[PDB]
Amino acid sequence: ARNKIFISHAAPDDNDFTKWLALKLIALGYEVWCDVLFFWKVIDKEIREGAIKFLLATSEIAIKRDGVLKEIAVAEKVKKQLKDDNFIIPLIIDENLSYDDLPPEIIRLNAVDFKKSWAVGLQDLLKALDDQKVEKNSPDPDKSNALYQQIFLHNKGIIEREEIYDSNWFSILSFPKELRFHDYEKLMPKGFDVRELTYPAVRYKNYLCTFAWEYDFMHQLPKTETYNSSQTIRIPTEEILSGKYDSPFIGNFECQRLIVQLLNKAFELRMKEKGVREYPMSNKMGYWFEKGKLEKDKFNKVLLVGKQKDKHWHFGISAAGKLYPFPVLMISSHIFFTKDGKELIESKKIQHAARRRQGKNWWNDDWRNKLLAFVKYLSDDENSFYLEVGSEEKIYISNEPVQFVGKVSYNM
Amino acid sequence: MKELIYIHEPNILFANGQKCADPRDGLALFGPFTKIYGIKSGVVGTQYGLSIFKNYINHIQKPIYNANNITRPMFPGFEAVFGCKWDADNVVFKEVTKEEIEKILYTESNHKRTYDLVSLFINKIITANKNEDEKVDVWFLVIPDEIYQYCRAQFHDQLKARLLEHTIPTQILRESTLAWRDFKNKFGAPKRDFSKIEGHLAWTISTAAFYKAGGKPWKLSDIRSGVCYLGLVYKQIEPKNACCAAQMFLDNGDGTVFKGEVGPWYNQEKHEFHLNPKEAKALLTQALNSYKEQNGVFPKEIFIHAKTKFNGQEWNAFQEVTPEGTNLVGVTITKTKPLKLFKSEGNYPIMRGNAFIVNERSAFLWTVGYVPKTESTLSMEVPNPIFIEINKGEADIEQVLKDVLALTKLNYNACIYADGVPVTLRFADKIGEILTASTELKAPPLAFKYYI
RNA sequence: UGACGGCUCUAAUCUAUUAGU
DNA sequence: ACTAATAGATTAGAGCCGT
Ligand SMILES: [Mg+2]
Repeated sequence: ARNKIFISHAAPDDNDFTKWLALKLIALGYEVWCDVLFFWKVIDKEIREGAIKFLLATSEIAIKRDGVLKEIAVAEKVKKQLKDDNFIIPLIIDENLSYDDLPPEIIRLNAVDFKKSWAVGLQDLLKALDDQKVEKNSPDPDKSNALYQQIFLHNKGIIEREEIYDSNWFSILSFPKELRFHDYEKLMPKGFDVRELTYPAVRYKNYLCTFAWEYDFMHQLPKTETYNSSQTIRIPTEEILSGKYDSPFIGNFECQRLIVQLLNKAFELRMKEKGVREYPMSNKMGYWFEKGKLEKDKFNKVLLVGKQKDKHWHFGISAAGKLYPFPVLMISSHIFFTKDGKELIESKKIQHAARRRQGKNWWNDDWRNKLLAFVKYLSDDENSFYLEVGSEEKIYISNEPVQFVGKVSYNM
Repeated sequence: MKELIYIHEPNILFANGQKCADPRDGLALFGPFTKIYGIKSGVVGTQYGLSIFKNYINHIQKPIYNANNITRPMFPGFEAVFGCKWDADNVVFKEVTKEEIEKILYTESNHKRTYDLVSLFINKIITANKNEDEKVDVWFLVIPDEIYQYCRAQFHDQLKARLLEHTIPTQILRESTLAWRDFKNKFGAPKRDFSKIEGHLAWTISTAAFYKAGGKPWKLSDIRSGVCYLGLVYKQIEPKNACCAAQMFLDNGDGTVFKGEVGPWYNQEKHEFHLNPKEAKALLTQALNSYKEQNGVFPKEIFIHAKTKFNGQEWNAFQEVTPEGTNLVGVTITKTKPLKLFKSEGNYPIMRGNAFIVNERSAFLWTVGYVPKTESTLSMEVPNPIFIEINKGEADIEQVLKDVLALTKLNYNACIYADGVPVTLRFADKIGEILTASTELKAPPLAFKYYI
């Protein structure tokens, strides 16, 4: 039997109204038939046998739409056979539609007003439906729930394919197998900075902890020639990496702290020989390319130094190596700005403002490509790059970041 | 090859207990969990401000269509969503003259300037509440731009703070927001363009007004029963810190109750962002007693979370005041270590809800990502995930992730898809910003309606 | 302060170690 | 005991732009 309420309207524009109203009517127990909710033969079929009401979402375009007037024309025809004057109900929604441009098949009828607020119109619509004794089922949120999801709460679906995510963690490929604690307390002249040594080294207790050997420090550390190379404490790094090493001389936490300090100092030092221009941050160290150092100021077909209006933007990175969860080199992306590609703008506010605007242009792929290309410049061999910590002691960094795979994806 | 586990989106209850994942869709389709009869407006502004407010209310009476209707859902209209009436003609208007604002602004003392600017509005609000028989549910303060830019010991913080003893829900609306079209930065275009996001603005303002007027737009249900999700925030006073607590739990009727649990807990210490044992014991006794009075029995778990890590002494105090049969879980949520995941091939960020498990005691959770529901990612740039560390106690690192993700979905101050940080922490932050903006209160109200 | 988010700039604490008071 | 330095750590804030 005819127990369905046909809803007609413009296909590309009136979707929002009809979707809300159809879902609203479905939630109330009615049986609604909307093309968006759910071919011309089929459309006519319902209006000719299945439809019990013909609600016309009337607007300044729904009355100029050739396909809608055809649905009206068949609706006028069906209305006559049913001997029901109350078959077509003109829901007027458009603000500027004012009862003088209505098509002649609807002008003779009284609309249901939705121009001022949808809620009263739905209140008006329901009143007309009950006044006309349109049957309706129970508003059970079960089969109705199905339509709701089929419409929106099924769209929530999460495509279950596998994706690969490129992070900004670069693992440390290798460490020296042994950590050495030298003794130059009697050999360390007063006022000398441990940071000025050619190799990274930290003054822990009455010792000097570094990954270099004793004679590695000779020009920087004088009297080390006379120093007995047996005045040093040896500690397997892997033991401390596992946390096993925990002697009263030094704890595992402190030893890993010193390892991190050596890593950061070594990264800072290598950047000096890597030929990258440094820009100081508040609490970290940024590195970027002086204009002209790269070929055509770009690498790996990815532009790393460019121009923004009167200023030159320079992609920059800052490295902080961490041992947790596992030894990696956390790299962070930055943008540095110069006047003519030579010297840095000395206003932090101006630099921040320039970056905030430049950030709009770049995207996910834009940041990934720039980061990966900038890291690949650091590469010494084919698949990594080494950081100097001793004369013959190297630490190897993968030039590719760690890949993370996920079981979840979107339409993209 | 590193494996990322996925945490699915939780569902939030709506009218008749129906579930959805987006407030902007769940409300527009189903309606609020609890319906109010209507909202009596209250306006403290100029004639210009009153005209703007009435224009905006009548504007949100009609449906609001934003440019990208597909990605951000449109606004049906206030009564069409919430089911109550919000008319612009029921305004108990209290006029503020630009001249009295001008004489206030000319005072040399900046602290006295801001105190007097707060005092004008709050005293007019108090006068109307005690004199006008017209019941006002929410007082909407249409402030001009001169207040916002000249006055900068904050106007908003003190204004919300100095009304706490009277318990008056308030909503500040800068006239730049309501009249954004007629507020241009001399170029001929609006200072901030709401054109493509007008519908979302209507959503946010209407949701804030509905919440502050006694309505509950939506409630949560995808959280473990018997657990009191409790959040601490520390705020600086210059050398004192100020702890504020917010608690969320399921009741006997299985209804989530989200309420603040704040008591004064001031600590002056060299070692900052830590509580003395007395303050911690007070904190926990207050929360446990609140749960006891709401539900009768004691919680089966006290899921304490914070942006900082707990030391030994305060945890021992926590355990000492805790009864038997109740477990304590202290979780630290940090958002500082940059772990930016770039998708290999594509142009849209990692999906929200992905989680990287470090180990049995830590994880990374992407509470900000790309949500297919709106097709609009919550982050313009690459989203930094939150580091969830089970500092103390025993817990399942995936259960904690899903619990935090659930707690990220109760921001009533904005009708966004979900919050980047758990809501209890953000609302406790707001409380701390407000409760520390005036004199100490004997008993601050425990309803967020007065704060947000 | 309708909001959210990224970022930038400061600041302190904690811990270790040495120096000094 | 207390100050200074070198760190990394852990937290605050202030703010400034984007949408
Ligand atoms: Mg608010």
